[PDB]
Amino acid sequence: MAVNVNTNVAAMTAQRYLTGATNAQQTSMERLSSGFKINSAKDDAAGLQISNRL
Amino acid sequence: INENVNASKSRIKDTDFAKETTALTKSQILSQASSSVLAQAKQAPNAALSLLG
Repeated sequence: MAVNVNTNVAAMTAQRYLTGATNAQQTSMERLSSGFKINSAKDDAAGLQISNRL
Repeated sequence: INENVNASKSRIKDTDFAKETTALTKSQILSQASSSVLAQAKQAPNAALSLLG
């Protein structure tokens, strides 16, 4: 262990979890504005097919 | 024949007020939901700004 200036691993961890939280926030906002849980097949493929057929 | 023709024309052309009012209310609530979502989303660059410094 050492105290460095070139690398900030804690900063990388914070950035990774920040991007994860931002992606979750955008997904939730899209689902809330659209009013549909399934807005693409990546949300649910079989769910998308069933909803489309219904 | 005129009575039956008027009935058929009402079935095709005349609107269903209950279904239309339900659709209008649903559209209104959807508009308010998109309003709230857009107002919340207009603030992410503020989170970007608070990180700068």
